[PDB]
Parts: sequence; C-alpha cells; structure tokens
Amino acid sequence: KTVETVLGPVPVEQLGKTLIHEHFLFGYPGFQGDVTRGTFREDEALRVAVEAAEKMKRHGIQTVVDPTPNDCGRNPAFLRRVAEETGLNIICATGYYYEGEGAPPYFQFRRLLGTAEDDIYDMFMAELTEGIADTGIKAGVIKLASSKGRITEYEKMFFRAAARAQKETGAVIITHTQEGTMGPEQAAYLLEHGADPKKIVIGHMCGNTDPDYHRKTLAYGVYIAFDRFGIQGMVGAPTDEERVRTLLALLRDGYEKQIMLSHDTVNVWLGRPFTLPEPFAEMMKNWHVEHLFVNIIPALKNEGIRDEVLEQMFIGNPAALFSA
Amino acid sequence: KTVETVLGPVPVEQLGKTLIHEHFLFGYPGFQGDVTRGTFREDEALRVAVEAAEKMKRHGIQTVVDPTPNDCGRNPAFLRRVAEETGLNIICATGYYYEGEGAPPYFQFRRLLGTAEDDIYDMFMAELTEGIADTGIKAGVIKLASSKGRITEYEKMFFRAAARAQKETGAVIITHTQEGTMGPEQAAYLLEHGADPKKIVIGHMCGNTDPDYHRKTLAYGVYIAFDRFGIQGMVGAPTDEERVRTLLALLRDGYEKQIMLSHDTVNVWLGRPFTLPEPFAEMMKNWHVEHLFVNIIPALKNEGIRDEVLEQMFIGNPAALFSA
Ligand SMILES: [Co+2]
Ligand SMILES: [Co+2]
Ligand SMILES: [Co+2]
Ligand SMILES: [Co+2]
Repeated sequence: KTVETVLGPVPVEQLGKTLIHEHFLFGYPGFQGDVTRGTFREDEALRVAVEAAEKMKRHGIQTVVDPTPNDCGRNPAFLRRVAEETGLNIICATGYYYEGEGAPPYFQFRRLLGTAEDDIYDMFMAELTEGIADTGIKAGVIKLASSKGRITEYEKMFFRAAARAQKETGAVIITHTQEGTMGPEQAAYLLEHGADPKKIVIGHMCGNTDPDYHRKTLAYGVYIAFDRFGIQGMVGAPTDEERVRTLLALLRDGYEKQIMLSHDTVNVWLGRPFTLPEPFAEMMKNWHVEHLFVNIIPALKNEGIRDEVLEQMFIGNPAALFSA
Repeated sequence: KTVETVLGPVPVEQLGKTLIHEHFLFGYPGFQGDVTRGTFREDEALRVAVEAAEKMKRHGIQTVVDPTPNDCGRNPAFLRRVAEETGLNIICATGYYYEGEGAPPYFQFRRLLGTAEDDIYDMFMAELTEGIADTGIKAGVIKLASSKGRITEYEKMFFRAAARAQKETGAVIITHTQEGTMGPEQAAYLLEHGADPKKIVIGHMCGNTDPDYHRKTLAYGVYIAFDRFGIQGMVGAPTDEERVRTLLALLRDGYEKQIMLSHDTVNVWLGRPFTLPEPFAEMMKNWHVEHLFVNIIPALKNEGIRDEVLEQMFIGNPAALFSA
C-alpha cells in the first residue's frame, strides 16, 4: 500500500493527482564533460525546480514521477530538497537512457564480461530495495527506453533485467518509445519475459497519431502515456492538436482506465545554458508545467470529456498503477 | 617555455623522462550511472595511483601525460594529490572520447543549436588557459579520437576546434586512432585546418602492423605513438612482438625523433569492479607501468637499439613536443 518517494515510502492511497513524467533536472549524457562552462549552480537550480513544483501545486498536483535516467543527471538528493520546500511527493527511477540518447560504452563493456544483464539487474534491485548511492532514497519505478525502429541488443538487456526485478519486487516499469515506434513490441517483449502489464506504462505513445497503433499497444493491457504535451516543432513530430484528436479517439473508445498524461518538461537543464532558434522557439512555447491544466484539459472539456474521466487519468490510474 | 601540469606551469626543460599516455583513473562513459554498486573508493584509489607513480619513478620517469577525456572520469584534483605525494609531473587534457565509447548525445544536441564547434572551442580555451571547473588546474594537451575507419562529422567538430585552439595557444594535440585506422587522415585533416605537425601525436599507431601505414603518417612530420604495450587480445589488438617488429623497422629507418612509447594503463577503473575473462586475463598479464622498462627495452637493446635512441624517444621527443 506504499510507494518509495524521495522522502520515503508513501501510501498509494495518498498520491492524489499526479503527473507521470516530468523532469526537475536533466542533462544529455556528456553534459558532465562540459562542467567548466556548464557548471551546476545548485541554489539557482533549486529556485527554478521549487518554482516548477509550486506551479504544479496550484493545479492540484500532489505527486510527480521524475524518471530521469541514471546517466542523465539523476540527483535523488536534489529532488529530496525540492520535496522539502514544497511538500510535493516525488518518485524517482532507476534505468539508463536508450542507445541513441545515453551512455552505452560502460554496459557495452560489461557485455564482453558476460555479466551486463546481471549487473543491471543487480543495480535495479539495489536501487529499488536498498537506496541510490548513499542517499537513502529508493527508486519507485524502473525506466526503460528503446530506439527509433527497434529495441537494440543493448536496450534488450535492460528490458530483461527490468522484467526480472519486477517479478522480484513488483516495481512499476515506465518506458519511452522513440518517435512513435515499438509500443506493442515493448509490451510484448516485457510480458513475454514475465512482466505484469498492470505495472507498465508505455510512454510517448503520443509520438504516434494512428489510434490503431495505440489499440495494439492497449490490447496488451498495459497503461500508455501521452506525456509530451507542449512539445512541437521537432520537424515532423506531432503537434498538440494531433495529440488531442488522438487522445479523444481513445477516450471516446472507452480506454480511460489505461491512459495517463504529462509534458516531459526539463525545468533545469544540466550542462551549458542554451536558447532554441526562432523556429523551434515558437512551436515549443507551450512546453511548461501548466500547459495541461491551462490549455489541454479545457480543450478536452470543450470536446465533452467529463471530469470523472479526467480524474480517472490523473488520480485513479496512478493510484491503481502503484498498488494492486 | 613552460607547460601546464596538475601543480602549475613547469619548464619544459624539466620534464625529463616521460610516459606520453597513461591513466591514473579511468571510466568508460556511463560509469556514473552505476554509482550505487560502483562508488569511488578514494583513499584506496590514491593509494593504487601512488604505487603506480612510484613504480614509474623507480624507472626514471619524471612526467606522465594522463589524457583521460572529460567524459571518462577526468579528475584534476585527484591527479594533483598523486603529484604532490610523488613529485611526479602530471599533465592532463581537455577533450571527449571517440563516438564509439564516448558520450556524444550532449554535443550532438548542440549541433542542432548550430553552436557546437564554437562551444567545444570555448571549452578547450577555458581549460587550457583559465582552468578546469573550479580546480585552478589547466589542461596541458587537447585530447582527440576518431572511430574505426572514419572520422565522423561529430569527431571533425572537435578536430576543427582543436586546430583552432592550438593556433591560439600552441597547445599540444594528442589523438587516439581506433584499431589501426585513420592515422594519415587525422594528420591530414589537422594540418588542413592549420594545426602544427610538431605539436601533434597520433596515438595507438601500434594498432597497425604495416610499417607503410606508419611511414604514410610519419611523412606528415607529426609524432606517432606506440602507446599500448602490454595490451593484447583485446580490441582486436596486435601483440607486443608485432609492436616491436614494427617499431624496429621504423627505428632502423631513422624515425626515432617522431616516435614515443607508453602502455595506456588504467591503474584505477571507475565504476563497478570486474576481472577479465580467462582468455584475455592471460594475454593482458604484462599490462602495467613497468612493462616497457622490464620487458620491452631489454628486447629492443638485444636487437641493437642503442641508449641514445631510447633517450631520444623518452626524453628528447617530449621535450621537443612541448616547446617551440
Ligand atoms: Co523519453
Ligand atoms: Co523524459
Ligand atoms: Co584510447
Ligand atoms: Co588512453
């Protein structure tokens, strides 16, 4: 009846309204080597993170799942400070980014050793049941990801180690799909290996606009997430208008008990500060933590979606996902 | 007339006997993510490092160039403690590992901002002239690497930045080639952007056993390095007899003034402990900082290599390399 948060175990019944996918801190693998010009200003980072946490607060959010991979700047101790200034429940993860957006050299080396899959499994088990580093914080979800048109050999070891730690701990698995691909494959692959569909969230399902692709993924009984609201202009990548008509199609079909929404914001960028160019700039202007409440839900309500359905998505599904 | 070490500038005429490529500490990108089961045992790390530094001194070594890339665990402060404890000059680098076992997502992203090269260049300048992070320690060389059979467009970004930074600072450039390829290509591309051949060392040249490939590279006037003595069986690598055979053919042609030697050891692995398989463990038995001196040099001498030549490689070349 409890889930591990950055402030310890919390009874599921108390999660309330939650965002399944947001990042307080995030850096692309490699950000670490640019420490000289992209130094981490820990108090400025906290200001902006707490700010993002209070904004979520003002729309009723009580819980955020921050699935930042281990190789992407994950900082449990930091998240713990944010949860203190705001009271927000923050669940973190254990996992690595996908081959294209991560740091594979390390586990690619353990492959030569023939212990990779088993080392990953040991890392998941240790972070889910003992603590991350010396922080005392346990991850509450296992984060997985696969590339553009396939689940690579490197990525499959993570999925197999994940199914194994889930059988052993019953932890929730949340994934990321690259550019609208592999949703069904991921669910099939995980289930084929003993994972419980009711503890799986296939993410970035909004990256694809064919409701049919979603119905295939949903047929496995797993949850899915439209978690990139606000992100547009990746040159051919879905727009919020497309996200909504796809969402509305699935809700009108009766799939509300399997759907969750988020924005996938990066509130504090690790590494050297930048600025997007005028083109992408505009398109991404609604990429912030209030976009769902201020823009998306109103558009959903104006299309006939009832409050009970919204509450099933933001409250009942997370509650259900983190228990059983 | 000085070069930056981990303890400040040191007159080039005081470097004496130098190992051009050794790693006190090293981690393949992604090791950071495995911190829970692979924390950094400092005091023990410094102890192993110091013994290694002691074993080098024992053989007359006064200076070691530790080119650990930014994304591979480079730690100037830690290197500074090894130097203080041993009196050994330690020169570090600024640079990223090759795209095969480096951490490309971060700077790959900055390419989309259209600022990568200038960013990398600003990173090189800062670390070469101002300091690494808040260490006050400056890098003494720019570290570059290319992939197997190619210098990818991500890698060329760094090469262009290095030549630019070299023209501005006169800093030495040390490179790594992957599996005996691209030596001549690296030299040509660097020379094409204004880098100076007398301040370039093409590394892992011993990864190719064709003395012609070597002559092709040496014709550019750059230095080359047989820097992996002791490593055999791993990375589809040649053997030390193959290295010695190739080395002797070049020494007999009169190339002693463009050749340097090292072992490319990793005295303290970052991340989680391991132990090589039985097949390799056996082949890598001589991979330690005393091998050149205990096994290789005698063999070379028992081949007629006189002490004046060996002194040129170990003393005269590093002295010429680092000074104008
Ligand atoms: Co993702
Ligand atoms: Co994300
Ligand atoms: Co190398
Ligand atoms: Co090396």
